[PDB]
Amino acid sequence: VLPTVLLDEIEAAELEGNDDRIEGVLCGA
Amino acid sequence: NNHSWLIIQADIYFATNQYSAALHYYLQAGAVCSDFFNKAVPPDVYTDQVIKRMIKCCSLLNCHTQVAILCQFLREIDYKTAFKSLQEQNSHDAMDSYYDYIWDVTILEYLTYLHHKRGETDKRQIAIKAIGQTELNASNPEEVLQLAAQRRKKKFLQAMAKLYF
Amino acid sequence: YFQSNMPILLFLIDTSASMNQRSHLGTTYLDTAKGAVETFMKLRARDPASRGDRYMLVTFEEPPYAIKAGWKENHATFMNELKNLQAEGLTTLGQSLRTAFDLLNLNRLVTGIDNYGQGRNPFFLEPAIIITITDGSKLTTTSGVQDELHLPLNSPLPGSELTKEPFRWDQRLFALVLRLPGTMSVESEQLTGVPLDDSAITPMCEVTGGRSYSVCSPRMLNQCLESLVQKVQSGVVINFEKAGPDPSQPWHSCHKLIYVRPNVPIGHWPVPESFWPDQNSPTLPPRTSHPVVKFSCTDCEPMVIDKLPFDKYELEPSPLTQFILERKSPQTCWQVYVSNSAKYSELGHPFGYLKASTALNCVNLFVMPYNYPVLLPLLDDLFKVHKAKPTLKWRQSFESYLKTMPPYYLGPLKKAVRMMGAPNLIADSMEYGLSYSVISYLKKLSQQAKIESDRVIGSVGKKVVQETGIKVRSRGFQVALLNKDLKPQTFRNAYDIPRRNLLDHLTRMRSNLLKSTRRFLKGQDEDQVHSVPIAQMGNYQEYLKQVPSPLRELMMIDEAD
Repeated sequence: VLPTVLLDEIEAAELEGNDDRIEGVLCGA
Repeated sequence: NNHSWLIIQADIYFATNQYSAALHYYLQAGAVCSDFFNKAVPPDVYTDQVIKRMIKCCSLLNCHTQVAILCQFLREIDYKTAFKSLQEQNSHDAMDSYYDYIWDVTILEYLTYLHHKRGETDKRQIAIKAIGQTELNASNPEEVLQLAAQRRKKKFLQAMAKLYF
Repeated sequence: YFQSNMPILLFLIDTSASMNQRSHLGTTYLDTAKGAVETFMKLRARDPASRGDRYMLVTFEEPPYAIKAGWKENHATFMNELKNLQAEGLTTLGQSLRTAFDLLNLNRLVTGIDNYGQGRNPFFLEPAIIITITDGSKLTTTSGVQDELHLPLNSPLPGSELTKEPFRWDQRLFALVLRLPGTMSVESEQLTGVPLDDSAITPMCEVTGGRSYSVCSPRMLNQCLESLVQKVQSGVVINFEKAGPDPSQPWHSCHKLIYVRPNVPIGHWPVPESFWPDQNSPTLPPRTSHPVVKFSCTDCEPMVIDKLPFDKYELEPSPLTQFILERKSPQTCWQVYVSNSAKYSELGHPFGYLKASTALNCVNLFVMPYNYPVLLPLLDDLFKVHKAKPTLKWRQSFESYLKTMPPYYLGPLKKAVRMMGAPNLIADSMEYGLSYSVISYLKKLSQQAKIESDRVIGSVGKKVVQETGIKVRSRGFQVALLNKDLKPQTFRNAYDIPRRNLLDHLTRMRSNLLKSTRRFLKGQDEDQVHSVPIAQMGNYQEYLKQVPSPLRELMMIDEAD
């Protein structure tokens, strides 16, 4: 959830196939 | 010069709802026991009840700053009555000329707030000057504050004596 | 992510009329307070870290005018507002303290720094201290005198119910109570410590993790200001409590501060919540602003694995630190608990420990994962036995640990195990701490907080006119009063000319009108000009710019070099 890892984490969570994990990282981003 | 009988007369006049005479005889009773207020009036004479009755006498006569001053005479200063009376604007006493007899800094803080709230800037500056006396500083030694209170007490009571008799 | 390197210095200057009392210095209490703020900043400026300090000013006035310098108000505005404070109101200490804390907590819900329902993050901090300068005079309202300090609850902030106190984790309240007498005190200038004040502000100060200062001498004033400058630290106040029997004392309960060191503070593990999360709760339980942290004086072993991310927070000096450094056991640690953080256990599982440093100079809190004595052996065996290739028994034990593991730790645990080198250890799923209703409520609170922050920040300018009137009684119409903005344009308005000055000023305006041939047609000379503010009176650096440049050719201050 780092400023330089916010997009990367939310993109890896999107690519993992979890439809709910992206929403958690979206708030942090 | 029997102060007990003077207090009885004052109480009679108070129950009959004639408060100028009641204040007259209460001040006479206080004057007897203190050589015209040159000494402190004994607590057994000016009890909290007698002081409350003089406060009600002053309120009913629309002498509201005198109510504020007399509220300081109690063992526990009655801010409720003092603040309620200072809010009044039909005062029949000298008002700002009586602020010299206030030694409580809380009463003067209220007076400053009240005059600022009403744009009465001259009286506000009088109250602020009254607060700014080093004699009245609340963190002074207790003997200095007691003496300040006592001399203001004597001066106020002699002024009331001249006013009422 | 969060800037803890820009501390907020909120000054709650008492502007009640009781601050017009005069000291032996000949200055008022308010003058002493303004000088105290100026001295505080002069002392603070010696520290190179003082850059980026946010200075704020709140007073005892009503909320529209209480805030003089809030967010997005520059230093010059702060100085101008401080210089012009006037003590003309009532001692509304509780209301002004409430407004000050609301100002501090204005943007907390917008930026999610509180991390509600998702664990308490010591690195999610916006460190502020409120230095309230006042006297010991009794609290007042229009009705009467308040013998005790009570913060009002009316007009609650959106989301204020989520924390059951107005003050927050990273906020401390310090009181500078001026007891300077009007007479030159005969006491010598003793080098003793500053006394705690006995006014109604001292309990609130102590509860917040700060303290009150009683001042009755300029030397004492300097001493308190120096100690206050030393107390500007980035950290969060922890309510440390003792659990179990001894191994009614000062070190049994303490509202100490743990330091958080940036570089942008970095941390992984949150402090546990005081409740077990569930997905069917419509509402989130309220939070204590200082988490009740319980330690067991058992002297356990401080187990650590090599690659784990562990957060270390240095405790400030306190009787608990004195006790730990006096027993002299730097190789052992006291396990640390949060009550009701577990599914069933009242005391809950440990999440960290107090371990004294090697030199026995400081005590540090080591924030571990939840129920770390069970997780850490398993986490070590993951990389030592099968090299992040989990077995059936290990996965079963890990899941069993997960049953006691609160969902708000899932994100930090996922990040930790990922940076060890086992990204695929757990299901990549959203944390189950919060219900949909709770998250929707949180987002609604964020929007409401954004709107309220926008309104409050735009309201600090005091863009209003005082009621310049005398309400005339019958036994509507009012009598006006002089204002600051009605500068007399005596040339442009004939009503501003006094009778005694009528003829000469008539001559002056006549000359100004007719003799303007190849001259200047300005307003009134000697008023619009030569009545400049004193700050701009001798600004020669700015003045020289408006003049054409010349031709090139090749004790502190006295208005120039």
